[PDB]
Amino acid sequence: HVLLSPAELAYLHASLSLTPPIRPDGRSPTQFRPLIAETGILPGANGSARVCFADGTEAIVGVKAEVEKTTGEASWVEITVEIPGVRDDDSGMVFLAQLLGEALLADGEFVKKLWINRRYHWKLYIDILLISPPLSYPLPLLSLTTHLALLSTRLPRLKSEGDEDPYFDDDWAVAPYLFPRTRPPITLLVMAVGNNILFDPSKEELAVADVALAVSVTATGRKLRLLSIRTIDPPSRLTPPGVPNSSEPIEPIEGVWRAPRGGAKRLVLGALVQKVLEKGGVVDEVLDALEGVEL
Amino acid sequence: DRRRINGPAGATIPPVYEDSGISEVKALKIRSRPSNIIRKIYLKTGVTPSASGSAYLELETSANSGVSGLKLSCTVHGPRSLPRSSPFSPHMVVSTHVKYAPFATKQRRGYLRDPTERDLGIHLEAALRGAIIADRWPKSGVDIIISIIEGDQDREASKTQGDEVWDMMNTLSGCITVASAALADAGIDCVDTVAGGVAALVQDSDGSPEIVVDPIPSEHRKILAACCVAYLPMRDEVTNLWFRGDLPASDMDLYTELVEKGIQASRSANRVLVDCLTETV
Amino acid sequence: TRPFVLPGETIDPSLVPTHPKHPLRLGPGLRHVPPSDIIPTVAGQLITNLNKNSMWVEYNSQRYVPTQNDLVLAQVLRSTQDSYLCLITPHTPPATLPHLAFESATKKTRPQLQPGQLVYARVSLANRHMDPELECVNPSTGKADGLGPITGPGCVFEVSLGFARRLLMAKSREEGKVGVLEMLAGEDPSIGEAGAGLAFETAVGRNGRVWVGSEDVKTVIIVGRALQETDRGNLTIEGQRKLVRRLLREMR
Amino acid sequence: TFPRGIFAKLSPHPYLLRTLCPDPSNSSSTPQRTNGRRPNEARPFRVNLGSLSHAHGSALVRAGDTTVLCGVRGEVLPVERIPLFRQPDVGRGELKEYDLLVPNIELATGSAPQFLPGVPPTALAQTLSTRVYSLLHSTRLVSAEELRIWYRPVQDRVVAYWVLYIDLVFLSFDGNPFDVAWAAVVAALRDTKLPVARWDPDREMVVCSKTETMKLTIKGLPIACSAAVFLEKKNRHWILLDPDRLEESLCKEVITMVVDFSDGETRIRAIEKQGGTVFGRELIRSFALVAEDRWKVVKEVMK
Amino acid sequence: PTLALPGQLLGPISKYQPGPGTHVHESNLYSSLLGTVHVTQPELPTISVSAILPEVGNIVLCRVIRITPRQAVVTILVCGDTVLDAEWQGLIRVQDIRATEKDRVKVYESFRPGDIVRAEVISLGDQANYYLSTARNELGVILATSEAGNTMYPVSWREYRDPITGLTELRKVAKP
Amino acid sequence: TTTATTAPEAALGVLPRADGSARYSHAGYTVTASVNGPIEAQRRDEHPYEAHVDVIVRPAAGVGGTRERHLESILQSSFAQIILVKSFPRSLIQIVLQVEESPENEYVNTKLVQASLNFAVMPALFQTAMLALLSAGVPMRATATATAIALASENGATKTLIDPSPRQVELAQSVHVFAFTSQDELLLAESEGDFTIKEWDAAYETAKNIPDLRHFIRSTMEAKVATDLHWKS
Amino acid sequence: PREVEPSLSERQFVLQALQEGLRLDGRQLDQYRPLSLTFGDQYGVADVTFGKTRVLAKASAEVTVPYADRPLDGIFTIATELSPMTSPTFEVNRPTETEVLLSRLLEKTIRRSGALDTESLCLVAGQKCWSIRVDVHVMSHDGNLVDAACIAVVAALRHFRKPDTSIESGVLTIYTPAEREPVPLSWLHTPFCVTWSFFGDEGEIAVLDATWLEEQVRVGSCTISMNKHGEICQIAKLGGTPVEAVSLLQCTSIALTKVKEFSDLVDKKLAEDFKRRNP
Repeated sequence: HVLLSPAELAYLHASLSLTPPIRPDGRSPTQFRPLIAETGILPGANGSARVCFADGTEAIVGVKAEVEKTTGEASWVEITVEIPGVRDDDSGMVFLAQLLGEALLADGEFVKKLWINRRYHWKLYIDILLISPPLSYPLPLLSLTTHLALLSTRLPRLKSEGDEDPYFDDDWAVAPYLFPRTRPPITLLVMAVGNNILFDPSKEELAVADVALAVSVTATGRKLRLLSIRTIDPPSRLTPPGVPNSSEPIEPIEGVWRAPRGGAKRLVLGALVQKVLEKGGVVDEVLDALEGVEL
Repeated sequence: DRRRINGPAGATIPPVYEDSGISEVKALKIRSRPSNIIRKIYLKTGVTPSASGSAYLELETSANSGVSGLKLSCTVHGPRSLPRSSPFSPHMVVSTHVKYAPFATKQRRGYLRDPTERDLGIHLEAALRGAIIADRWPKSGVDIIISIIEGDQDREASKTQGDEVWDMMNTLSGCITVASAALADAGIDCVDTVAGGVAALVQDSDGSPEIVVDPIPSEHRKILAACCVAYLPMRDEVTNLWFRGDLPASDMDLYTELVEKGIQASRSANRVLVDCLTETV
Repeated sequence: TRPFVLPGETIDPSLVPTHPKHPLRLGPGLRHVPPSDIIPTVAGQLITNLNKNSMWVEYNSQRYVPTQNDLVLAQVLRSTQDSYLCLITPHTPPATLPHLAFESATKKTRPQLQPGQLVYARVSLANRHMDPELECVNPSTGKADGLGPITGPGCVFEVSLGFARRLLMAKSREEGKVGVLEMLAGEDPSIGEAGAGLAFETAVGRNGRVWVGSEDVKTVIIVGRALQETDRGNLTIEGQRKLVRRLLREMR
Repeated sequence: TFPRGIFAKLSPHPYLLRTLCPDPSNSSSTPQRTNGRRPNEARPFRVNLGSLSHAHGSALVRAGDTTVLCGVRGEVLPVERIPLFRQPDVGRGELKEYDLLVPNIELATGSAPQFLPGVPPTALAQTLSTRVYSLLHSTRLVSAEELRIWYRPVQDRVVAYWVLYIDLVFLSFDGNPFDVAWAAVVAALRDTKLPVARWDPDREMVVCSKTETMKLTIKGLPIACSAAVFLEKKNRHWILLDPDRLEESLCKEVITMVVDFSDGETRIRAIEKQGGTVFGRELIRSFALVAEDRWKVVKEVMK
Repeated sequence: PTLALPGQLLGPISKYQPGPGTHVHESNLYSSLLGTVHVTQPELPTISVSAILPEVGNIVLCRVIRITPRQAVVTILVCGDTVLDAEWQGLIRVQDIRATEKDRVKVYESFRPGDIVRAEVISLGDQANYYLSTARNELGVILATSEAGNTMYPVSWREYRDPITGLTELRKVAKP
Repeated sequence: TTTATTAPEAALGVLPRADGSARYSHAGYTVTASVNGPIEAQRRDEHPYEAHVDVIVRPAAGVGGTRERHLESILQSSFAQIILVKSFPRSLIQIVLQVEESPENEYVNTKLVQASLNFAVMPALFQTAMLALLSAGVPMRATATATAIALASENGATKTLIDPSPRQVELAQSVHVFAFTSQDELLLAESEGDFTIKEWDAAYETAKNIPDLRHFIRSTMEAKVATDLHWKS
Repeated sequence: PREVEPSLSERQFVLQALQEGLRLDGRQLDQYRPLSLTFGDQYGVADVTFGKTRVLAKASAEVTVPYADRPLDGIFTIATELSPMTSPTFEVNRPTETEVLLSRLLEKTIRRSGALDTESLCLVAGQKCWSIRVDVHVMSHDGNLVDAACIAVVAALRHFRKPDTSIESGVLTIYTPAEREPVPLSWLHTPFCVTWSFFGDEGEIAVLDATWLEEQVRVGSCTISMNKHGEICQIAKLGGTPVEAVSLLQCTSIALTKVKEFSDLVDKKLAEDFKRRNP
């Protein structure tokens, strides 16, 4: 997806390989980039949110809740991911669409919320638009927008009982929140180079990742609950090889890039998820920043 | 479609059972297999000589002889010239195609290809690409095609069994194992054999949950979480980790155990994989 | 009259011309086999010319098959680092026109043709294997011999290949029976409403494209309609006169 | 000349011609293909019915390297969902009017090099599907009488029809697809055991027993035999039964012959010659005997 | 005769030198293939595994599929007397056909589609093609079939002759 | 045009833009075929030795399903045996066949997606394609003519129906399609239904020795060539 | 493959001739090619020829279960897949910008014109509805397919006859032609397409029926669909060089005249065919 030169990649890998990871941004490994977001961006949508990164990418999510004829729980919710310029069937788009759905349907509590009555259920439509061209891996931003959107989602209050077809007050200000203030799941693209664990990686950083995980978490530091982990195929594997100065290389030559040839060391996987779930960690930082957005 | 003999205009209904007696349904399946023992893997190599390398994998549904469940046919196609629309790639391009057999399709007539088929491709692609040496064969591509001949549970029936995701993890574990068998058969430079292990945290009683290797959701009253792992025992590396389930961060130990047993399942599966490959040559 | 033959109907050796001095020069529509049998490949009428010990099947068809030394009105499609690709026929594989295939052409003095530029060129090379090559020079002399890019104001009109051959044969009106050009030029007397003849220059590709140019739009349209309508109509020479009489009234 | 392996890859047709023509120098040599199989020798069938657990019927048919897995899954089609439906008197018939048989062939990607994902798609899958479909109906293999689902209160009505989705997947393709594919279809249909279904007026839907099953009354046993002509072009021509993938690439002319011998008299249910003119009336008349022999041997496999 | 699995340990890099079918990892040498181990034992002993790609300098046999006045595009079939399970396109540029008078030689006079050429790989090429040179006595057309479809024989280095039709044809004969 | 007329009716150059074309109608079936002379083959089918022949069949109504894909293969294989494909190594030959009319089966409601082989239409398609190829002047080894025989059985006798309507085909005990080359060789032999080899051979005779399609092809082609070579004199 | 282009000599001349008010066909700028409309022996077959442009169109009705866009509604569809017969440039199963617009303009014309009584089509609600499919076959493409196709489509649909049907005791009986005489498809008003083309660099030259060669030279076009009574069913000047609104109003004003004679022809031609059916 992303394109970089081997010599450019070799510098990035070496810099992040140092004991204190010297990220190209100068950012701390625990530190996210600045976040700009909006809620209720689209009127007439039960929940909507916009998010734009310092990277320039932006995404908009809108939530439509429609009463449908069915404590009861079924995967009524459907997620759509509109990426500009894709064939509507690409690997990345469908993988993301399933991944975000996996997070919400992971506990199944979320399905329960959308249960108007035993006879009728709220079929929830989540439409995710990547406003910007896919300059970098959208997953982090899309997840944060979905988190913000669901938080902003309000559900029509039910004047009618359940056995009769449901009837709802019409005031959006009367309608109570979905996920009223468990939280909607956040998901962090976590990356590893050597023993260093990196969060919110830039496309340049992610291009040299030895390991990349999409970790979905929620809260009820905060009382975190792990929901899913998926291994993002390190884009580093698809990069060109480095050419040493004047066949199988016997030695890891300094400054010569070489795609990570194996899998993730077993311990690193524990380290990547351990650091995600540590109390007061990145998840708390993300939720603190996210929950500070007006709703 | 133009390319297939369309069935009847009306939407056909899958058979719905009479369900005459509730009593007849009686007891719920209980896992007799020890918590640390995988299903009996049947693995064969060279099943499609036309391909550069191939393998076939089949599992007993509930460790019962003759009761076959998952069935996977894999045909690695050997490094071959890349299409000329994208005629160059510095690294060998691993391409994974996974398709449920029409017999195994969720719908006998389907408007849309299962998202599940695309998803399994990405997981398997990530798992195998880690285990395959791309540097060896620049300017070339290798295509791993998995045909999911049969699922461990009928697709339309799986909808009733809590969640298809658990079945998908079982399917992915098989895909990793069979694909590795095919890759070894095809003589594709691989860092290590990769086998697909899967493990689950389950709670079939009011007592504390157990960690169970190679689960099937029907055998358990509640799967709290599960993990699928493409693992390289000679490297002690994981090329594709997949986990799902609500686990409190306080239960980080359980997750760690869940992954470890999932890796243990991968080692167990790899045992069959090496045995099949050893006897193949 | 000439015998009509369907494909595969082996020519009887009695009909076959035999000349000890010259090997039989088979033309279009005939195929030789080692057994020394001559088999027609297309439906048509067998033609024999004992003066040349030559024999071929006469037939009419649209899609032109490039043949060496033919004169064709190719249209440039693109320019490569050294040659201009030209499409002799609309879906035929593009021919190659070397950049220096024009009279007095050099890397400095080469004519700068453009995509879609019409060019009248000879088929330099043609094989069943390789794509055809074009030329505007006569390589033995370097002169254009009337070939080269078509610069004048005009238009191109498609015609059947058989009709194109009728125009290109020297005795076009007497043998080819195509008097339309003479009638419109005023060379055929007693046409009526002659108007002293129109003024135009026409170049006829073996590929069935005939470029006709004139400063007068009406002239180009009229001659274009005349050639196309006499071709599609298979009109007799008197039918041609009736045609141009009708056209020249519409031209008014 | 070249090492035999190299000679097989480049100039395959001369290489086969050499095997198919016993060399003049050796009396001992006999006509034989690159497979070692004789021109008049077909590949041995292997049939493993019940291969797919979910399918109402199934067969895994192996013919040399070619490997077809056929799965027959029956689904119920309510008459209220059938345009053109009429209560039978007890048109093209129910099978064709309602499309109760839905065969589809999957030349599974990678089953052979020509079906690689990057290679352009070919119509072979469609042609086989219709070849099976028409042969499936013309042979009258399955009777709509079996697929009807009745109410019969205690005013009889047909409430739905069983729809047989006869899906085939070529796990391995080594040429001669139709013979294997048709054998799998027949083998699977013979194995098909649909659940006994009935109309539930209280639920107003068709319901099926969890244990009782009714087997299809497949009538006859049409067995497909195929061959291809290899030409030295004295225009010597060799008839190759069960053409291997490689042999199909070299033999432009192919013949397919579907015969049924359950009456003890060969009955030709279908013929499909194409691609050449070697197969005149004489060879086709001769081939009917070859197909009958193929029927006899296959009959012993599809017990 | 020792069978090795993918990822099986072969030994430390200090004892062996990685050969085909092997890969290094943390100063240790492993087998990347399922196959038998072999040690060259020539510096350190090279170790390899045997269960293929064209390479510069290799002699390949290929089939001509299309010819252009500039280059003839061939399909590579055999590399070093080894048939290739998958095929690669190669280009024989007009410069690369003949050892001398490279300006005078023409593709049409050298090879035509369908015949089999034995060529030497000159370079891994841009895009999808290799670049092969037949400009050597041992290189050129091996099997040729006339326009009439008969299998020809090399009458002289310049041309092939037909045994049935008798006609000659100009092609780049391989001298042996 | 209609089924009752014994005489085949054909035209050539029906479609002007096409390289060659022909509109042929017989026994109630009308098909219009356009042939494009060797042209640029899409790299997919650029065979190194011979021209690729690409037959395309379009039904009168509905989208071309699997049925047509079979007809295209049937005609593609046969015509590739007729055309001198060796003469245009890398070129392509388009043969688009458009079924303009077939006898409407009054006893069945319209079904467009039907996937069964329709032997009924094979002869009309083959003849029109043959005429179009002759019109296009594509070099060929020989002409070819196709005929359809339906072996209906009535009472105790078997009845041969020549060029039957599709209604007759479905009522027929068996149906046969023979395509004989001008050399009297057999080119296609597609057949279906239960029949003994004796019955097939009997039908082979009926289709081969009989409207004289060989004459019809020659006569119509003679008229076309005589018309456009009238100038020759 | 990509469409073949005229030589810049042809492009310049055609533009030059139009500036003179002359066309290579000898027709005026506001004149159509000779229109020939032929009806096939089978009901619903119509064969329109605009000079060298021929468009065969066949209507068909099959009772089908209603789902998706018309779950209980009864649905009329148009299929106009172009084929190499149209031109080698076109490829099977490969829609093109020409085909997509052609289909889009036809379906909008027939549907938005309200010509068909969709309520009449549904035999049963949510179970069985008549589906009226009209297949358009462009036998020869010499420009103005959108116009030739529209006449063929409406001619076919007006010529087409449904199988008769009857509801008895709630039982839907659909009668084959042998059982009952097919009933003509009800048809309120007939829309007709007119496709102007604009050539001047400012779009100041408007041509009524473009030859294929002209269509390659034109800088814009504007399809207009109208009833005989002047109701415009659609207008589609989908971009291209802009044209002064006065010109478009002139184009529509002229188009109504051409539509009236098209309507008269189809009515006359249907009457002529009707007498062949019932002398």
